[PDB]
Amino acid sequence: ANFIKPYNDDPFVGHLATPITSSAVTRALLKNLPAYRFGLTPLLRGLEIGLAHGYFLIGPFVKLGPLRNSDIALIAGFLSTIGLILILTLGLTIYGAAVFNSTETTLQTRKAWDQFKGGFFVGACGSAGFALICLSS
Amino acid sequence: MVGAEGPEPIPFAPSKTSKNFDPVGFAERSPEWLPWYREAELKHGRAAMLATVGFVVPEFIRVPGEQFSFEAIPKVIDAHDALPESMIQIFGWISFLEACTFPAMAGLGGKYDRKPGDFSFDPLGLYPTDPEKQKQMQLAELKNGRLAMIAIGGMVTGAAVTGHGFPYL
Amino acid sequence: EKSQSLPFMNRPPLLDGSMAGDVGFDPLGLSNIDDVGIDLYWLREAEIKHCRVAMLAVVGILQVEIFGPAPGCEMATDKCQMDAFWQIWGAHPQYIAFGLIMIMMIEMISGIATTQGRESGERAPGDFGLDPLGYGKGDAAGYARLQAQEIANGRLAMFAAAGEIMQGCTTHQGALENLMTALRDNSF
Amino acid sequence: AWKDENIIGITAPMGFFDPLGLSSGKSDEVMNLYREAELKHGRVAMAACLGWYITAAGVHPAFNSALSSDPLEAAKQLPTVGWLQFVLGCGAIEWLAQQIKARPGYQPGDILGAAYWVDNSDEGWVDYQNKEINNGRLAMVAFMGIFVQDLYFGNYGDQIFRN
Amino acid sequence: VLFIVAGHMYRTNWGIGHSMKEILEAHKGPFTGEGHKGLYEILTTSWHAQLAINLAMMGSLSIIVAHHMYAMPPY
Amino acid sequence: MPERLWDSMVDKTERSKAVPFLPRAVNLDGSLPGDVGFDPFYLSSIPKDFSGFIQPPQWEEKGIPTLYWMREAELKHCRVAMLAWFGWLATDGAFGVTLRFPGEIYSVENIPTAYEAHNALVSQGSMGFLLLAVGFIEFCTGAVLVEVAKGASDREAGDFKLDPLSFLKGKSEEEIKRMKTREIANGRLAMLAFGGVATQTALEGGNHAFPYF
Ligand code: CLA
Ligand code: CLA
Ligand code: CLA
Ligand code: CLA
Ligand code: CLA
Ligand SMILES: CC(=O)O[C@H]1CC(C)(C)C(=C=C/C(C)=C/C=C/C(C)=C/C=C/C=C(C)/C=C/C=C(/C)C(=O)C[C@@]23O[C@]2(C)C[C@@H](O)CC3(C)C)[C@](C)(O)C1
Ligand code: KC1
Ligand code: KC1
Ligand SMILES: CC1=C(/C=C/C(C)=C/C=C/C(C)=C/C=C/C=C(C)/C=C/C=C(C)/C=C/C2=C(C)CCCC2(C)C)C(C)(C)CCC1
Repeated sequence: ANFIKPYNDDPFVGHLATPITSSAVTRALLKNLPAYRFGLTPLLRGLEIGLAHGYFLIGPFVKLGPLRNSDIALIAGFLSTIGLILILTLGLTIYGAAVFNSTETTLQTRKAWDQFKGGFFVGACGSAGFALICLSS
Repeated sequence: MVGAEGPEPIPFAPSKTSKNFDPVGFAERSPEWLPWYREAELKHGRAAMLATVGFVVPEFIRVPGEQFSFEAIPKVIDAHDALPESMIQIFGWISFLEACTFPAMAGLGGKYDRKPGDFSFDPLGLYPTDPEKQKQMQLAELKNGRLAMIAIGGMVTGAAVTGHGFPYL
Repeated sequence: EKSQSLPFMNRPPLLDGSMAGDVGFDPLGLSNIDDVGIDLYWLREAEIKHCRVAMLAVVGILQVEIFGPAPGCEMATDKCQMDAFWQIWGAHPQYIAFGLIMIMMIEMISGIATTQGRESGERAPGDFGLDPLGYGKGDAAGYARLQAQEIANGRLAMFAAAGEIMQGCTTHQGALENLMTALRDNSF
Repeated sequence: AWKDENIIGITAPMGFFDPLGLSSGKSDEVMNLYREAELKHGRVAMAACLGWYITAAGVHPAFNSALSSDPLEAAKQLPTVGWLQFVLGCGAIEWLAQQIKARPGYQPGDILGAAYWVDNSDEGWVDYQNKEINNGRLAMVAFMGIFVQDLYFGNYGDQIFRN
Repeated sequence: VLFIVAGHMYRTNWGIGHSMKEILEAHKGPFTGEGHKGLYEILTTSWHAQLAINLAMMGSLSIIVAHHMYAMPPY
Repeated sequence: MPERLWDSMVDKTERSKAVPFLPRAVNLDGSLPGDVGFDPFYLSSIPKDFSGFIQPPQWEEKGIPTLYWMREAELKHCRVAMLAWFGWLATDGAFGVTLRFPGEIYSVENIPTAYEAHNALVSQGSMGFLLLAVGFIEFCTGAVLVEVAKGASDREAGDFKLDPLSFLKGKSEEEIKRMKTREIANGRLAMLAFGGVATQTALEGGNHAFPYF
């Protein structure tokens, strides 16, 4: 009858409850992603972000980079991934240096964002090195 | 309602009696399907009774056509596959008779007062007037109809395994 | 009240026996049309014009197939008048185009007289005032008989002129020798 | 009992259709598992029919445009690395539907969570829910009858109308 | 024939045919609220709304004419 | 789950007289001449206005009873088939004389049996003229069904005023109903009789000539 209602029963907030924003598929997927899952240390949050993101990011670098058709094609795609991860970790470092000023495990604080970007850098270089193993042998 | 008496013991099950014989329990699981079940039992019963007479009578006498003879078809068991133009005319006129019962099948519950299996078909008037032996006349149709349901499976496989005449070997 | 011609049907309400050939024969209810510039006035003017055109067409065929074409048009020589038209068009096409534009001026004036005669009430349908001998001056019972005789001969000639077109365009012979062909074919 | 608050699927010509009495006496918990089974069988079989009918005559491109004219032999030449992918990929959704199931206002086939917007009290939403389960029930038996005529009778196409 | 047959779709003085207003008000679903209700009153009271549709169609048509005249040359 | 249409079609108190296990149809009252309550598929109880085939329901609000439409269609099927079975046999010489028209298009050397007369005269053109002549009568007599559907006419079904010899001029209503029953009974038999002749000659066994077996 009506699959679009105002969000939070509030007709004047700038948001709608559609089956993209408020479906049970969306509510159950988003609450279990490591950005929003309840029982997670901020080191473990970023570690799951890094393991997801460092794994696929070796993909475009090995198959499309300048050393495509070489015998060092995989280690060139791995080194380009680590260089991209260090750029992204620098972006996380300068974000937390400006946004947060001086309860733990709450992600949007200064002490926890240093845990969050540390876990991202370990997980992203770890899963880029893991895909280095699975693509070679 | 009328078919649940006995004593008539169940063979290969010496403890069970046939009085209120319902081990799966279709009467309590779905009681609204019970007038559909009685209509289906009588239609299975009346078709199997003519199937028993129809399986042993063409063993001796044949209809005077010369595509139904013993030289044409000695066995009754392959007459279904040997006379296809004879089967469509049985299937066609039964299909007409069955299509005129769809508004009776569509009102088998509490729609109108037709009892299941009662097609108001008594031209010779053999239904008794007193009610207490009408039920045993109904019980005689069910017991003879249930027996012919068992028997036509034994008649056909008794002739499919051992190709022989009437009794069997 | 029932129709005279179709006594199982009710009488059509706009037909009341005032017109000449009125016996209530409108089963499709076409006299009740009042929308796309068409009403009972337009259909009666169309009936009367179809009557008079077809009446002249029948004797216009029977004049040439009996006594030949007119002098100046002796180039026809065909009893089939659907084919004899194309021999007059082949040789003297200007007189046919003279008549067809003279009809065009007459018919466009008659189309104005029909729609102005319908909006006003001073013109009967199919009436042009062409009574030069003056049959309409006296004996209104004998004048209504002439109004009915025009309609009765005109409704008959409508079938005859449509037939002589169609059995001239399909047999290529002519009307009177289509008639002799049918007489010898179906004699018993 | 359970059928009084679960009126989806109760459509003409039948009423509540249960000759064998499998719903009689059973709890609402196991009856909700039967609706979860009926909808999941009906939704896989509706997608199985559209998977069968496209690959039988039409648009079997690609897997390099080869491998497929008949749907049952086409389940052989593809690698099993592509099979357990499909097995793990559906099991990711079967895992996510468990999280949708472990929620208070969950209805036994509502993976989308349409009970947030409409309930079974408006007739147009019940009528469209019945259209899914009727076409699911029809595509269940019509997938089995067309699997079995390609397993045994050899033909994978339209044995009723033409080809 | 396809154009003459299509010119007998809409209701006029003889009862048969479709009302465009009743076509539009019937086409509404659970995502779109009232649906196409009120679009008949827009397109019979706003000349600008009709020109919005007719220019977007005649411009799209002229673009279709360009592709179809080079590829299937008609003259 | 909705109220079933079964209840609005049957009487549910009375049984059909011809088929005793079925309930009586709501429109079959025994007033019509051939009425013995025979409607096992309940086609008289169909709530559609069947005069929509002639003039659509969108033209104006009208409605003919289904039993009026069915009897008008039964009587037209009766009277066509009585003439057609007689016309098939008379042009085949079943009554002694092979009745043919005086034209040689219709002679027995041109058209040997009545089996071959349809396709021979669609090609010649006699059947196209019959379709004009029949269609003229059907446009002029079929429009009374619209008049009945509007509630304007009290005409009975199949009840033109065609009694040229006046067999029913001063007769009572039970002898008119007897005479209307003999029309219906001979018509229903001739409909099955035309079904026999048109099918038995169409088999590959043959016998296009009388007695068509
Ligand atoms: C924007 C258009 C475009 C594209 C598609 C490419 C593509 C490419 N460039 Mg080129 N290039 C471009 C513009 C582009 N270039 C421009 C504007 C310049 C400056 C003039 C260059 C200068 C340049 C140089 C000098 C070189 C290239 C090279 C390359 C190749 C590898 C690059 C790489 O490894 O990135 C890595 C890619 C990523 C890290 C991410 C890709 C984006 C991902 C896939 C998006 C995924 C989103 C996902 C689908 C959505 C979510 C899904 C789900 C979760 C919901 C690749 C073919 C290299 C080469 O050797 O060519 C063969 C190379 O040496 N480029
Ligand atoms: C198939 C035809 C048929 C039908 C529709 C019925 C229906 C009925 N019977 Mg009857 N019955 C039958 C055949 C049938 N029977 C036969 C052949 C016999 C002799 C063995 C009996 C002996 C019998 C007795 C003694 C009694 C009944 C009773 C009943 C009524 C009880 C309700 C019920 O349980 O439904 C039954 C539902 C079905 C029959 C359909 C289910 C079919 C199953 C699923 C298939 C398997 C059947 C069988 C085991 C096949 C074995 C072959 C296999 C191993 C290869 C119901 C009207 C009772 C009664 O009349 O109370 C008023 C009663 O007391 N029946
Ligand atoms: C439907 C009427 C009609 C038509 C279309 C024709 C057509 C023809 N006739 Mg025929 N004819 C007709 C009636 C008709 N005739 C009548 C009623 C007679 C007397 C019985 C004849 C006797 C006749 C003879 C003897 C011959 C023809 C010939 C011809 C052909 C050449 C003549 C020509 O083109 O003149 C050109 C047209 C004109 C000179 C003017 C036409 C009349 C004008 C438009 C006035 C009409 C007034 C109207 C009748 C009433 C008033 C209307 C309004 C005020 C209400 C031509 C095909 C000749 C032929 O070639 O045969 C093969 C020939 O020899 N006709
Ligand atoms: C105006 C009326 C009319 C008339 C008289 C004719 C006449 C004819 N047309 Mg034409 N035709 C007409 C209008 C007419 N048509 C129309 C409106 C069209 C369509 C536009 C056609 C289209 C057309 C075509 C395409 C053809 C004809 C043909 C014919 C001829 C065929 C013979 C026939 O069937 O006669 C009609 C037959 C009768 C009326 C039967 C007579 C019935 C008798 C009198 C009844 C008496 C019986 C009695 C009571 C019983 C007792 C006696 C018993 C004891 C012995 C005939 C000359 C054909 C032709 O040209 O042949 C060469 C032909 O091919 N017509
Ligand atoms: C269902 C009725 C019916 C039909 C469809 C036919 C059809 C045919 N007849 Mg047959 N015929 C019939 C009954 C019928 N007949 C009857 C009852 C007799 C008297 C015994 C005949 C005597 C007969 C003979 C002698 C011959 C035919 C022939 C033919 C064939 C060609 C006739 C033709 O086209 O000329 C056109 C016919 C006419 C114009 C006659 C008028 C028809 C009217 C307009 C029909 C409607 C009037 C109706 C009787 C009453 C109206 C009721 C209404 C007002 C409510 C054609 C296949 C011929 C043939 O080819 O044989 C092989 C042939 O020689 N018929
Ligand atoms: C408490 C409990 O459980 O105890 C049990 C114990 C007990 C006693 C065992 C019971 C039982 C189970 C029973 C009685 C099961 C019996 C089942 C039965 C009697 C099943 C045959 C049906 C007839 C047929 C199929 C006829 C076909 C007819 C024909 C003509 C054909 O064969 C087809 C054919 O001509 C064609 C068309 C095509 C050609 O190819 C050729 C052939 C010839 C093939 C109870 C009562 O349930 C209770
Ligand atoms: C509801 C959808 C449905 C349709 C529309 C349908 C139709 C046909 N079936 Mg199928 N059928 C099922 C469902 C359907 N069947 C199911 C659920 C099963 C159990 C798995 C099943 C089993 C078999 C077997 C063993 C055979 C079979 C056949 C036919 C053939 C009969 C025409 C005839 O000959 O009268 C027509 C096309 C025979 C055949 O010849 O297949 C080409 C055959 O041997 N069926
Ligand atoms: C009742 C619903 C219905 C379904 C569910 C269905 C399904 C399929 N049809 Mg069938 N079909 C009709 C109805 C249905 N078809 C109708 C009304 C007609 C006209 C009388 C018709 C005719 C043909 C012809 C000529 C062909 C055909 C095929 C297929 C095949 C592949 C999809 C496709 O391309 O249509 C799938 C199984 C082709 C084929 O069998 O390839 C091996 C083929 O050549 N169909
Ligand atoms: C499901 C789905 C989807 C999605 C997809 C995607 C997006 C995917 C992704 C995925 C991914 C993205 C994956 C990942 C993976 C990863 C991993 C698996 C990793 C691991 C790692 C490791 C294991 C490492 C380790 C280490 C370290 C840490 C350090 C030391 C060394 C080493 C190496 C040992 C879509 C949308 C289509 C829809 C449908 C369904």
